[PDB]
Amino acid sequence: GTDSSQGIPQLVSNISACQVIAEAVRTTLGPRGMDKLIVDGRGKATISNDGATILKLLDVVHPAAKTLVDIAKSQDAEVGDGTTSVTLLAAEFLKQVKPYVEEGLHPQIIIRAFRTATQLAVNKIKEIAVTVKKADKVEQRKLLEKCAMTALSSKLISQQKAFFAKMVVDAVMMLDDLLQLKMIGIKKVQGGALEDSQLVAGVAFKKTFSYAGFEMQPKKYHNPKIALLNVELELEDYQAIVDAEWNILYDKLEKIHHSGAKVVLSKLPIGDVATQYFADRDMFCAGRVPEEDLKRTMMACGGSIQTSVNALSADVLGRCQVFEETQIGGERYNFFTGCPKAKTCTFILRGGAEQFMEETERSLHDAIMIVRRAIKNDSVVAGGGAIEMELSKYLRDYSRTIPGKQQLLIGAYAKALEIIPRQLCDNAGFDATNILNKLRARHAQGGTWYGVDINNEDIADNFEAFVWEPAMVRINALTAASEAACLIVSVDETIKNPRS
Amino acid sequence: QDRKSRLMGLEALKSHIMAAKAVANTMRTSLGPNGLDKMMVDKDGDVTVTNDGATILSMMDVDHQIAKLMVELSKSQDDEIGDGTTGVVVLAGALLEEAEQLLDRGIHPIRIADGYEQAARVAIEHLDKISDSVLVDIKDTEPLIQTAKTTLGSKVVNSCHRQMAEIAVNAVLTVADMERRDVDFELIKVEGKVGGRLEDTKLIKGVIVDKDFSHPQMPKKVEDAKIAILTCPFEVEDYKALQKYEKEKFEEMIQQIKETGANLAICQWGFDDEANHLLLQNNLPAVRWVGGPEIELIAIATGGRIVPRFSELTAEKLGFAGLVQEISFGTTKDKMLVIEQCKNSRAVTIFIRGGNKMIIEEAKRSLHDALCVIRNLIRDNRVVYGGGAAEISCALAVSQEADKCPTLEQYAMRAFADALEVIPMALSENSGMNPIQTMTEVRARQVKEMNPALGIDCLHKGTNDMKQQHVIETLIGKKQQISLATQMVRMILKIDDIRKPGESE
Amino acid sequence: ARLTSFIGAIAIGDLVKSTLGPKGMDKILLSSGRDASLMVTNDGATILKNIGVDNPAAKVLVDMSRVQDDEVGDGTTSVTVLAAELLREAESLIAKKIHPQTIIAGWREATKAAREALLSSAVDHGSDEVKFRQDLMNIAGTTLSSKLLTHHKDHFTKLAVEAVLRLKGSGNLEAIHIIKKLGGSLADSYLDEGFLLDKKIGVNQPKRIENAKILIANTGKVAEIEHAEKEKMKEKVERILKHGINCFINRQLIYNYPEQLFGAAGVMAIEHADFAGVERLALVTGGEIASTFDHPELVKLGSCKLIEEVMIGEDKLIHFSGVALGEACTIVLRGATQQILDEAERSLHDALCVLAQTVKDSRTVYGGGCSEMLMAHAVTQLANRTPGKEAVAMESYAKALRMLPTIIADNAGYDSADLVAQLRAAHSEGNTTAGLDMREGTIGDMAILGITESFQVKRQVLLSAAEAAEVILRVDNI
Ligand SMILES: Nc1ncnc2c1ncn2[C@@H]1O[C@H](COP(=O)(O)OP(=O)(O)O)[C@@H](O)[C@H]1O
Ligand SMILES: Nc1ncnc2c1ncn2[C@@H]1O[C@H](COP(=O)(O)OP(=O)(O)O)[C@@H](O)[C@H]1O
Ligand SMILES: Nc1ncnc2c1ncn2[C@@H]1O[C@H](COP(=O)(O)OP(=O)(O)O)[C@@H](O)[C@H]1O
Repeated sequence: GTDSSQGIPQLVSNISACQVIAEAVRTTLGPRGMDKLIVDGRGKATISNDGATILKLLDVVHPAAKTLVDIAKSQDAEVGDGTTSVTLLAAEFLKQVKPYVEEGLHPQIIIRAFRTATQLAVNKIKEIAVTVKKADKVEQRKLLEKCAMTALSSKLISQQKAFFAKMVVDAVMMLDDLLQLKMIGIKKVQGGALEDSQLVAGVAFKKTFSYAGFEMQPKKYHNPKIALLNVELELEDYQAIVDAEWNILYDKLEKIHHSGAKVVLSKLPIGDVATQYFADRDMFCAGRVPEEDLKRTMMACGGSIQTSVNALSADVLGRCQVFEETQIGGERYNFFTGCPKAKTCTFILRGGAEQFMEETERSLHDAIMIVRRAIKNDSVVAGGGAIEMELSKYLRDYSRTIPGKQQLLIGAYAKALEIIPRQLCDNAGFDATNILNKLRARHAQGGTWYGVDINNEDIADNFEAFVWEPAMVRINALTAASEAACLIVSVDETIKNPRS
Repeated sequence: QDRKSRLMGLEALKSHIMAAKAVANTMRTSLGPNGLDKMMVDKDGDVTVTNDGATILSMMDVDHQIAKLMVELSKSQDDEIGDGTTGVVVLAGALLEEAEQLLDRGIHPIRIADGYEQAARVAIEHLDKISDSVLVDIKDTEPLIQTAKTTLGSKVVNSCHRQMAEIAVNAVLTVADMERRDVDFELIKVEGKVGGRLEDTKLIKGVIVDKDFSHPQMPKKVEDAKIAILTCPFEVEDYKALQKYEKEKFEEMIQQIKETGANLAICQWGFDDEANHLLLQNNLPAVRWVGGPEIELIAIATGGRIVPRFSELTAEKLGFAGLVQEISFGTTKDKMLVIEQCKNSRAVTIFIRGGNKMIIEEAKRSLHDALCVIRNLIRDNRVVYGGGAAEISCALAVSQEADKCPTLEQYAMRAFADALEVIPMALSENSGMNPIQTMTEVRARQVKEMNPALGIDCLHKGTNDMKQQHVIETLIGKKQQISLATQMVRMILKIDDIRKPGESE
Repeated sequence: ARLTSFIGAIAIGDLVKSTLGPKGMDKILLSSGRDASLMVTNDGATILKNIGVDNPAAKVLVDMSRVQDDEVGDGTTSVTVLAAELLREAESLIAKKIHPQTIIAGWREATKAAREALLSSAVDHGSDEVKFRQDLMNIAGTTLSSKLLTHHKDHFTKLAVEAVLRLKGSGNLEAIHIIKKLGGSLADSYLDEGFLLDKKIGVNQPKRIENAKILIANTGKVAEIEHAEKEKMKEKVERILKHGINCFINRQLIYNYPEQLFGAAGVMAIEHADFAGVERLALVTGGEIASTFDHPELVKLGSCKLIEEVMIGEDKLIHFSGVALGEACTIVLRGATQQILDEAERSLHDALCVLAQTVKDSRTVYGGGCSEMLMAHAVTQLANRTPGKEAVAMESYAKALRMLPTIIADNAGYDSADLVAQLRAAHSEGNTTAGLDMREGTIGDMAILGITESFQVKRQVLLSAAEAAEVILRVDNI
């Protein structure tokens, strides 16, 4: 290595390692940041924008890198919004405190200063956060959607964004049971336009050769339940094997009426070449289904599971509201909507251009995340690196008051808090220093809610720009970043035990 | 001995642009009707020569991830339409190679990408403006002949090009649906037979199976409509007992088939030739040892369905036949199986008997892209005069728009104009004439004259106006090509780093 | 990847270059020392069939040469060397930054002029008009150059002239068979009408038969099943006993036990004869080819008139005289070495082919490079007339055409820079009737020498060479 020993050299090495790990996610901050390509070995290159996804698939081997990655992952798991912010902020803390380490500032002093600065910042945030929840968000939701379309302002979808926002929040309000991203899934269909994109309260899966066998199913059927079969469906002792095969083929039809299942599911291949053979069965079938569809059906409709060839149960045709099978873009898609627990909403990604999957999955997902997070909490603060500037100014003003070692460290903490708006305006591509200088001036003298505008590349009052972020999530992110920095600083040795 | 594996953002962009200009500028020479074709050789045992850019990029193997990305989505575009892949690739390469200098100027890639999108929108509206499309191309059997000259003018197939043009117009007529305007996989107009000549690819709307005969003495010409398909398998005196059991099983094909009505019920697996002669005396032909996936092909001659099982066989779902004809399918080889007696095939496929392989691929790809342009013509009868004239008009338009534009969008659209100008230079260079002189002259002529069809005459004909030369391209194809190229340059500019697990520092 | 492919094609052409003309150098067919003692052949066509080729462009050129070989006549060496010259000129022109498309266009419009010039000077022979034989003599001799069977060449030419009235209907070539043994001289050629397979019963079988209907066999406590199969086989041979046939192809192996029964039944067991003789019997006599014999009973049999087995010249010289058609003219020589077999086979095949297209297309032009110089003069005249950069293209085409007989001159050991130049300068005045003769090593009027080449094969050579050169030139990468 390079000076991994007691005290200062190992702390320097750990700080450098944290800088390296943060550099891998440095440029993905912001709603329109850069994007990364990761190849997973065999040749399935992965392309993604969100920082947490990038961190989850890294190959960290360094102990400091690992003990920052675990903090990032824990932050992501606890709250899904804001992961690349905590890692970047913690790395900035470490890099700003590093030039004070080799001068002999004992790291315990840095720990104490960081903890008191974080406590001060969390206290200060509470005097600035403003409650907006009651101000016409559940009823008279115009404010909700007015905050919602910000993820799609000043883009090609500017005219139609109101429709999608209002309709997705309509879906959200009727499903207000702590919605999740996995169980609210969208599906892409080839062809069509963007204006007519619609949301089915269920699933939307195309029927392929091995997916569904029989067509023209009884859509207007008011009790369709899934039957999970686990045996094949499609078709000296040289004649004994023929007899056994024919007997098995005949027995495969014992579930037509004895079991009594309208829709049957299997994990084995289904042959559409024998559609007329399945037309004799005259019922819908499912095969090679994805796990997402399976889970959505189970927690929505409640299909039964069968193991034996003649597995008979009372849940084969239980109570589910409606069955839907409508062609989408010239292709028939399976919709298992109409369920007693239909807490599902699959969105039809209609569109002629096929390459818009990244655009829609980066836009609508962020929009619904913002809507859900605004709904959950009551009080918010101005975003776009606005609260960070206020915290930096307050901490810089407070640091000059205290005498002693902690003054320089709190000043360095305040300086390190500036990296979020700097990185935002850097990823936006505009001159960062000018934006930062204007922001610092107008923010120290004029007001306390000015951040960075990504559209016109100028300072703006993000409060009236309706860029809301919950106070609690920001407080938690700041606390996690500071604690990760403290944990890195407090470590000065590693023990290997390589082989014996 | 001090190699480093760090890839910073700007050098990463430089590397990606180098890779793109490597995958581009390689198939650039293939652009145009007289472009230099690429001889593709398999890494193990195959060699081929072709000029289609989509084909050469699909066969070619690329190491860099950027190249893999671009080629796989070009495959996707080829699946979508199948035309303009060369234009897309060369245009994206042009954009990247001339935006490298914008990057060197210090512009952030996001600014370049957004400016390129704005320029693409300007180009789209401008090309939609100057469309002189004809809307009568529905009952246009005679104009359809000159529609496909450009896509077949690269070879000497012009001797019998009118015959295949009539074949194509008949094919589009027999599937002409005003509701959906689409062709499916089962309706594929593809079958390659070795041996023959140009005119041997003639109009036959039937089912083609190159299997063997029931019996050398069996009369090949049959007209009875009781055709059928079955999957009849071959599945110490015990050997004699087994033979007798198999004969008794096949007795249902001899005796217990009259009440069912399956005379021409061909088989698939091993069989005893004695019972074949017995059925020959009984006048029930049955072809033995037929292929696997031919069950649907022979059961679609009248638009019916597939019935390969024993009990599923019904009179209403018997074998199907196309149309009675008595011509020797094999001049030197034995005759091909006649399955054409009864009714027109909804999954219509036209016989092809070309004498050269490369002739086979060129003919089938010409038929495919001719169908593609027609399926666009019926869904949207909008066409524009290409040949670089449209590109020149778009470049001038976007250069005009750069006069009233904000800063980095101004530089981006100025870059976009020069990038669009690449298509005329590529066409002229492939034509052998001066790559830059001719494009500049035609640009000056097109700014002097309001005519937007003044392109580059790569066939060395009289004038630069392709209205007389019938060089025509649809609005949808060009729109998709330019939009996809812009999407490519945007998304490749977005990428700033590539990380691979398994580092080897 | 243009330079490497061009050099590969040039090397392929140069490898066969020295074998052009009836003075070509010999080559050694070497390989790993396991079976590479010594094989030598003057003809370059067989050299290409045994070349280890790596460059795919060279693979295309070799495949084109094979197409020329199995197409009418023998011109493969000429086609290959002409293509090599054309690509060498193309490389030279690319060196002076001339785009390949312009070169290809110029080459096309020069090839058309050369072809029409070749059409212009075509002269119709009298063997199909007034029944001359000396023209047939010359056309047989020129294609049989660099060979030694000039003693019984009269028999060859007799089969040549007798083909037009009997042995062909529209140019049939499958009715003639060639077979020979080891040990003999140049005085061994004779007319036969069948293969050389002898009876296997013994000496009591009569030499003459009544009538032959020839077809192909089908086959050759498990003891009970074997005995049942034996009983079925005896039933089959009893059924063929009443067939009344006297000749029968036995494709599959038959041991003695049914062999004696075949002999006693009058059915000769021809033990797996070569399918060439079976095909000859099929088209001349009328013996069809099938898979099984049980189904044919009385209508699906063969058709023949008379077949006899005799021994002549200490060898099994069976003469299948008296078949239905008198077109099965078979030449039976007696060679000395292994190379005699293939050499005579290919020589007679090519000569018979070129005779077939002469009797199909009777127009012809003088050989010996005078026609080459004529086409070169025509394309040079064309080049001086039209402007544009294709002038270099047609003049390079002319240069290749001029260099084509220069190789012939060099392979004879004569000079090449004077008599070729002399021929070129004369050809403006000493026109197509002039030519080049290797017998004396000078320029003489080629018509009196009489050595002429059939027009069809020459036009095929020109077209194939131009097409292959254009195809290889059109490739630029990979
Ligand atoms: N429209 C916007 N204007 C200004 N800032 C924004 C906007 N959208 C997002 N941001 C900023 O992006 C930051 C979060 O982005 P990022 O960390 O990339 O996503 P996540 O928080 O899901 O990891 C927030 O601090 C917020 O200030
Ligand atoms: N006769 C012609 N005159 C001028 N330009 C032509 C002519 N034929 C084809 N082109 C040009 O060649 C380009 C490639 O056409 P095409 O082969 O249809 O696409 P691709 O090369 O992608 O398959 C087109 O942009 C068209 O402008
Ligand atoms: N005796 C001869 N006199 C003049 N020219 C001859 C003679 N023999 C052969 N040639 C010339 O040689 C050329 C063919 O030579 P070669 O390639 O060895 O034979 P092939 O074409 O059968 O392979 C012909 O163009 C012919 O003009």
